Amino acid sequence: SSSPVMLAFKSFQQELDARHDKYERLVKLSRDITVESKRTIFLLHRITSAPDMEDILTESEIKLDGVRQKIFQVAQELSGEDMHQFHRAITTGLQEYVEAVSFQHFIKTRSLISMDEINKQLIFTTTWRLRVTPVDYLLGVADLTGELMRMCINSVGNGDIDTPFEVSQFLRQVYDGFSFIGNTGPYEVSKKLYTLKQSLAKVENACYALKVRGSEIPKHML
Amino acid sequence: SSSPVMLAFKSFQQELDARHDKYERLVKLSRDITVESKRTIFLLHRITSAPDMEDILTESEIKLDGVRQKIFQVAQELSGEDMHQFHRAITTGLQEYVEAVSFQHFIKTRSLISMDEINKQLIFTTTWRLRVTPVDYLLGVADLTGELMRMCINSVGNGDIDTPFEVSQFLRQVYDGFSFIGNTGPYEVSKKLYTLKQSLAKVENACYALKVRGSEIPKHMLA
Amino acid sequence: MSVSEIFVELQGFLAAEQDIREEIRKVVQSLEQTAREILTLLQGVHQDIPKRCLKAREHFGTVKTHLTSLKTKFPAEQYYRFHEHWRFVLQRLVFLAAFVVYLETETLVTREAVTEILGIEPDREKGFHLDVEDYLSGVLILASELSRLSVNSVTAGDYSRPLHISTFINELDSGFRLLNLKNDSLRKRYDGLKYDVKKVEEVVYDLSIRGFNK
Amino acid sequence: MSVSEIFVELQGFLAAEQDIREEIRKVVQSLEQTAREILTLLQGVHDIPKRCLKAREHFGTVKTHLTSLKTKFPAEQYYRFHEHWRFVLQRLVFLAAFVVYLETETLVTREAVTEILGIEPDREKGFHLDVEDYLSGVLILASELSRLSVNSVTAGDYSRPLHISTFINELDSGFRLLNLKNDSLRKRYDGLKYDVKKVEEVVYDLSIRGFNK
Amino acid sequence: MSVSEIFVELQGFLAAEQDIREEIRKVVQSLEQTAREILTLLQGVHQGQDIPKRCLKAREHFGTVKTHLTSLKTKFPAEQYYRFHEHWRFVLQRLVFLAAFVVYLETETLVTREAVTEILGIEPDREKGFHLDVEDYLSGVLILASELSRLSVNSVTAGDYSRPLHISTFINELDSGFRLLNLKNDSLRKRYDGLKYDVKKVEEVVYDLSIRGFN
Amino acid sequence: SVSEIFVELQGFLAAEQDIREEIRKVVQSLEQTAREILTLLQGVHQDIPKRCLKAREHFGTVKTHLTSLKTKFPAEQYYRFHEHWRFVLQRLVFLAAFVVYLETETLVTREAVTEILGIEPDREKGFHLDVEDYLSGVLILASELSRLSVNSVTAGDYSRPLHISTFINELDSGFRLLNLKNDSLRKRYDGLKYDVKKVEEVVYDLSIRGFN
Amino acid sequence: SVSEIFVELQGFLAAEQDIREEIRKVVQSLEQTAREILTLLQGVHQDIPKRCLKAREHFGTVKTHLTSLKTKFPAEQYYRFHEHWRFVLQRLVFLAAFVVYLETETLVTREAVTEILGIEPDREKGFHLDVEDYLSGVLILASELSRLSVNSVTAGDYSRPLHISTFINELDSGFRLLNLKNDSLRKRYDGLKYDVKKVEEVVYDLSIRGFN
Amino acid sequence: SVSEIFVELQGFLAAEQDIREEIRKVVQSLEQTAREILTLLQGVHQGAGFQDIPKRCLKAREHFGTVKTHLTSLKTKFPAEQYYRFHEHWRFVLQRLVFLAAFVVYLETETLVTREAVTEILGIEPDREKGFHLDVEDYLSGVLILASELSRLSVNSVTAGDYSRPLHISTFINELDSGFRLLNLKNDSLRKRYDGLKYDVKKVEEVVYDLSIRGFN
Repeated sequence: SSSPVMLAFKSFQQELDARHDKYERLVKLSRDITVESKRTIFLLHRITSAPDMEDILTESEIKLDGVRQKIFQVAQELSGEDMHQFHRAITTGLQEYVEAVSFQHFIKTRSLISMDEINKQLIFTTTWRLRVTPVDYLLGVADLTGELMRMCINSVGNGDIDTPFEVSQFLRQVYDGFSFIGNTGPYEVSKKLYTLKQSLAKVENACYALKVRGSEIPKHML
Repeated sequence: SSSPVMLAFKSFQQELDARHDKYERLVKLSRDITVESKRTIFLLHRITSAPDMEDILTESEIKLDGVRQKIFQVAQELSGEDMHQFHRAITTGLQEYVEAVSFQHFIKTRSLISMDEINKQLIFTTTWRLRVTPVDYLLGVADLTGELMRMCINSVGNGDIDTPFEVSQFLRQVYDGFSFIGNTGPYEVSKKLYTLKQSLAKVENACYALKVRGSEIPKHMLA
Repeated sequence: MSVSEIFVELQGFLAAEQDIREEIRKVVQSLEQTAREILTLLQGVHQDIPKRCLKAREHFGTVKTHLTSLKTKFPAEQYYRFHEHWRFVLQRLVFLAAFVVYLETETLVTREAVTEILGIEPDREKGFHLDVEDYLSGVLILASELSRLSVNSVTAGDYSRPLHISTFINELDSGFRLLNLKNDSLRKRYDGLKYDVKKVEEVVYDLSIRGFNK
Repeated sequence: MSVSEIFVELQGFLAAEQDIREEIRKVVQSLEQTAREILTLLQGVHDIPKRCLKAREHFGTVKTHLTSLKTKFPAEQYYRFHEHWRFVLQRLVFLAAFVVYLETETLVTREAVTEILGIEPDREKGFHLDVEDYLSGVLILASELSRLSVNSVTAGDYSRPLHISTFINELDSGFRLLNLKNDSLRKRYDGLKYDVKKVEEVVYDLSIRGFNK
Repeated sequence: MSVSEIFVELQGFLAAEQDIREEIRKVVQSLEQTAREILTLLQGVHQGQDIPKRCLKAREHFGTVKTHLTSLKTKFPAEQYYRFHEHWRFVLQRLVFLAAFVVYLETETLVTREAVTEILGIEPDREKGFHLDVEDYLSGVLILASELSRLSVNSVTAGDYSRPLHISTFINELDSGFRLLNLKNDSLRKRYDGLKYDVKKVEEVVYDLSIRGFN
Repeated sequence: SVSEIFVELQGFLAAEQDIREEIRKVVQSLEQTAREILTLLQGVHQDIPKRCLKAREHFGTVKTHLTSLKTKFPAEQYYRFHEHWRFVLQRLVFLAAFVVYLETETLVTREAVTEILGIEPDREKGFHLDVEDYLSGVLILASELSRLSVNSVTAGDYSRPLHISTFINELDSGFRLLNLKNDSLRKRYDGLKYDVKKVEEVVYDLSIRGFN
Repeated sequence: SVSEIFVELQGFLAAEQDIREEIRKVVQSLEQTAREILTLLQGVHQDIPKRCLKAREHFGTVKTHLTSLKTKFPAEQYYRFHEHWRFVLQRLVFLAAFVVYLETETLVTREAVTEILGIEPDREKGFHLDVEDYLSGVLILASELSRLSVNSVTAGDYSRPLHISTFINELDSGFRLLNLKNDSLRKRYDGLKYDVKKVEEVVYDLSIRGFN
Repeated sequence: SVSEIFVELQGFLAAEQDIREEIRKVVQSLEQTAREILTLLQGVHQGAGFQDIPKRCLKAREHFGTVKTHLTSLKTKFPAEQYYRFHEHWRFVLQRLVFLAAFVVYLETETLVTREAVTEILGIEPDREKGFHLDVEDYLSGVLILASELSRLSVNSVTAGDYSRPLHISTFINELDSGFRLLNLKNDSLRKRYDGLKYDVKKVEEVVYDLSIRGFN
């Protein structure tokens, strides 16, 4: 009852309880990170070559700072803990963040932000730090492709005849990358591969339509 | 950029964002309710008819108060809202609570706490209320049966020879009830009926073993 | 208590809810009948607009009485217990109303306007409400109908229609882009709006290139 | 960078991790070989001190093998690769615990298990024993011991079942103190009640045939 | 014809078959009601209890079923009585089970498919109302088997060390009978894979009794 | 008795399995013939009347294979073995309808389809054509005719596309008349809108270029 | 050419489907015979030697059905059509082993099993007995022998149970000597522990009551 | 005796595990070489600038030489009968290599490569010799994969100004569709995969249409 075995299992119960509490805390942090990252994405989708592209962009950078602050807390919550141990609790959140910053970066620079470039921003001092796993990164970029096809079709809609082709190129590259990796990668990633093919097709088909229409000199008027 | 249409969709953005925020808040509340209810269940499983049964029981009642407090917050979060609209966000939590208080009640009284008896405790003033739905109640009681089979086998282990039969009886009743509903009930209830059969079988088999052992004339001894 | 007592009450509640579901299903089947009839009337350019709009609004009366009939089939404050069982039809109706209102005025119907057309209470008045999400869905359906309409218009020589539809639908797009959506039915349907907008934009291009700079 | 630079780098990390998995798999296969050998030794009843001795001898093979494993992966990336040895690690915790029970008739401490296996306690930076893996090993023990109480009574060793009874009833009380997530550990815990039940039954049979004493 | 005429005609036919569909739904519903009445009744047997009376009451309810079915005997065309099989299946299999269970509690014998149909008001293979699919019958019989293993255990619990013996004999006869058959239906073969567990269970009860001198 | 009646049951089960055997064979030959007809008509994607005539004569071996199927089971147990020929039956409806369209640009009646296939109308006795099966074959027809429209324009025939548009719209509105409960069927209907839109866009493509 | 080589392919595919047909028939007859043998041996739960002899003579029609299967396909493509007889093969191993146990209370060797079955050993040429299939049949044997133990005690034979215990333990330790790759196989092995425990408990049940 | 039976069995299982591991290493190598040949053709779709199709095909055939030696090394290694054993593992690297090879032959000659020609390219034994073989199922799967790649290429080639290729691709893919129409397909994965070919056909026909209504033979 106060026996040695019972003492052991009490320290076990306290230890576990502590770990599960930390896990739950991280899960709430991760949900919040996910929601705010997706909101950032929705915002960025508001850009339309129109003037406010700058303001929008700036505002997104504000939101992302906020998200990073959440991430900061996660880093604190994890100090003195083994990295991947609590990973299942935050992976989704991280992935969403990856989708967000990368989307933003593509909007600004037409390039793919690297894993290390993303981590660079996840260092905080007063000094804590968090690193996105290559797999978090991979999944997040996969989703990024869907947001990009969304942007391509959107632009076609509002008269843009440049953007679509830029996206088609970037997406052809990313697809070739995932095909390079192939089955030397985690199951999750291969799951992505199909939806990835879907997106690529939609964009190449958009650009094809543009090429066909725009190459036409009509000889019959109305 | 501020035509009638853009203004409309601005207010839409507001209403939506607001109710997604409320949904998320409720989801955290519900996760917390679930975890604390489950912990209460684990605690109650510590009872062994030994002396401390009272202390344990009291402590569980303390935890449940805490759980109800978070339920209280849920009630507040829902006032001025249509009941079932946010239900998907809290159902699990409620179910777990149902599983908990009912388990506790069975430990104290050997009876099944009714839905209304449950809702009675979910009224808070200084006024807000929350009512568990017939299906929250049903699912929670279904889970309750699993916790009860756990209790039955546990007691047998402790050389308890009364409890097992009480549980076998209560479970035969609850099973007959679910069989009385059946197809006239939600899919999620029918999903449970299988695991329910599993539990009943394990308890009836426990009680069968007890009856057979306890009713033998060992015509051969070892000391 | 009594376990048998409890489960008898519950089998009760459940049998009751099942009855409510079947009543609501009868009324809803009637409403789908009417909605299909209305849509048939409104097409159309697929053209005395005021006339067909008129007949349609006449059928909307059948709709009114039917929805007032529905109100009596279930507990008023348990709307969302049974929401899913008319959500689809309600959206189709929002769509039809919006479509009538468009063909006439070339404007987007307001929610309160749609409620008044259907025989329903605004959000401020206790009663049968129109969920914001069901509204939005109806509007998306409209947008789809309208891209189709722009194409068939150009086929019928009505070369002015596509440009009006263009302004309207581009406006809608800007609106929806303001929303933050969960991953639900509404987001799924919204995802098609961009394609509707694209189709219309294409038609407009074809026209401008073929001697129509307006 | 460019898309290709990043993606080739990624093919890199992944190829590497795959290599680590293969190496860890070789070492682990060796460890399963050894663990099965040990169990075989401890299961002649399926004389005790001698067999405990031989077993502890094999545990040396175990020690060198786990030190070998430490060198196959990044020390601080334990939980990147945890899943790939946790099963074997649990089987080993179980074996150790079993040896110490047959000797001392008590429950092996965690730190004790670590030092038997050639592993660092939680305070010392290095290859640790996850509390959950330790617990799983203990549950395995309990199962082995209910079986053992039955086979003991078969072999005329009527005293064994009562010692096992005290031990396993205390284990049960211990575990009941834990609050478990719905995971592997809870699933296995859910068998403990059945092991306890079996032993209780044996004890009853004995007392009712005059034993007792 | 014009597309439109073809389709209004089709609307006619679909309306008709929907009247049939709704009729069947109402009837299946009624039969599910009568079923779980006969059940709530028959499952108060594991806790010894009363039998011959329960069987009588049960046969009354089977009378209810018999009229409910004999009312549709003429209503619809034949060919249609095999149509919505995947709906009245469950109810039918369960009623076959219940009936076989009553006949067992009465005589400790397996009721013939013919006898079952006659009890439920179902038409034999040639008359044209409703029919008892062979496979449906067999499913009800397997359900019987499971109920009987459960009853073996529970009856021992209640001091009846006689019944388990008979039940064991019976369930073994079932197992052999089934081994005669080659079962191509998927669901039915999966369900037969449970019969082996019923057999083992009952044999174990008979063993537990035999070894403590009760046989 | 237990063993007695399980032996009896064995008899019945063997019987049923043999019926399923026969039916399987017939349906196999029928799927073959259907593939051949399908090939003939598919060739339309350039003398059509000859193609349609050759199809119609293959439907002879169809008629015979069906009078043969009718003797592999007791007629009244139709819906019992329905699922074994469902697919083929639907494809056949499709093919028949396809032929009729290529001949007359109209929609074949369900009864006309039975007469082509060599089965009995609803009012008669024996082998019937499910309303569902008919409508399915029709939807397949539609998705095939949108394709035909496109290839037609590729072939220089700027007339068909318009007829196909009108026609598929008449189909769509007919379907709007119906309340669809069958799940697979409603599912297939959800695909008709893509065909409609396709043919309509083809026609637009012709109009803004000055063909009409 | 495209059509040339597609016609060629058609030829090959028809060939394969015929091979699968033949194999299916043979495996059908074989499953029947296996059910009959299984019935003979089952009726055990007492003239066991007569039973075992009768089984052994049914294995004659087995040997012939297998020499027949050997001629429905080219031997080297064994693992190509493996899946079609897997089940039957395993059951047969089981039955053979069962007989041998009833005769000698020992475990038949894989090679002996091929002998009773009329197939060729690994070293020979033709039809072989997969190591996996053998082990599967053995596990089925075990779960059947735990049942035999129970019914044996019901029958007054208090000797078998002990032999069966020792034996199934020898099986368990043999298995633990193995690294199991095959997934279905490892899965089935996870079921052996329940048989072990069962027989051990039977023996305990006898000991506390004074039998040894 | 039971112990003896089992140590013997441990021997046999060790052997077949050596086979299993060999095959795993080889399949891995072949996935590498595939990865690369796929990398040689990434950009045929963007087809801007030079685009050395013929060069790409040459290098591709070099890599196929790599595959040929890697496979011809195992030609004798294990017993026959065993070369049909772990099918569900080498199956997809095999299908993908059939696809790639068929694709190279198409870019070269606009013709479908025969199953015989493919096997010879990959270093695979014909139906009778001992070694690894090319299932007609597998071949056909590679050919369907080819079809999809070719519809994608039709679209992308139009995007890049090549209004000629789409025509040929359409003819070809129609020949494939008819050929398949000859067959009765029992294999379920293969049948499901054939259900995509209809999509490919419609896509390509639509491209040929989009061109035709704006003036191209």
